Amino acid sequence: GFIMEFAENLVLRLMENPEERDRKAREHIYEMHERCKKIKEMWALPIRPYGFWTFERHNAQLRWDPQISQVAGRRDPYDDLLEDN
Amino acid sequence: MILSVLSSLALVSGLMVVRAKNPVHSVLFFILVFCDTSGLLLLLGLDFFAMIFLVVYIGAIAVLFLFVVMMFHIPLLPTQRNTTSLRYTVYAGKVRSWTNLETLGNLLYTYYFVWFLVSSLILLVAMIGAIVLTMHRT
Repeated sequence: GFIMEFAENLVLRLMENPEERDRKAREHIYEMHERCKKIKEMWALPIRPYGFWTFERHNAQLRWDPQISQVAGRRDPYDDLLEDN
Repeated sequence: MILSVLSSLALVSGLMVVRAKNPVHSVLFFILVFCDTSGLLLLLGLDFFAMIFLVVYIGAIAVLFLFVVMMFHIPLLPTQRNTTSLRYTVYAGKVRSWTNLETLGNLLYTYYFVWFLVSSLILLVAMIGAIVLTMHRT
């Protein structure tokens, strides 16, 4: 053929779907705003959590001392006296 | 009254340590400071530390300093009318009563044994450092 009859549909192939572009734009806005709200919530967390000491890793002694309160140097004076019988 | 005079003499010796005229007398008063301090610890009831203070402070550190100096030249109110008779003694626990040494050694080498090895590493650092710096050997 001639030049323009091919350059026309060439440019038309080069250009994209606008419906896809609009859908992607509204989508991206939706999830970006949702993620923005999520990050805003995340930044509100205090440095020290409400539980803190309640956490099992932050006790480390309520389940260690009971198995140590029997060794010498930690016993209540009234433990060795009546342990004989 | 034994505590007051001892503390005062220790304070005077410590004051004269920093305003001394020559290093020899400074070290001499430095020794007396630890002597009084060990006496004070002895009054406190810790005989072991009171004598380690002689063994280490005025046994090795004071000797080291002297060697270097030789060359290179709410409270309760004092009313106690009815408190010396209100002492309740729990006889349980007096039987099999450990000293300041057995109690310390019970848990120094067994439970808190990492810090003991850290102190060993500190001693090794000191031993190595005293050699690397000062070996002229000419």
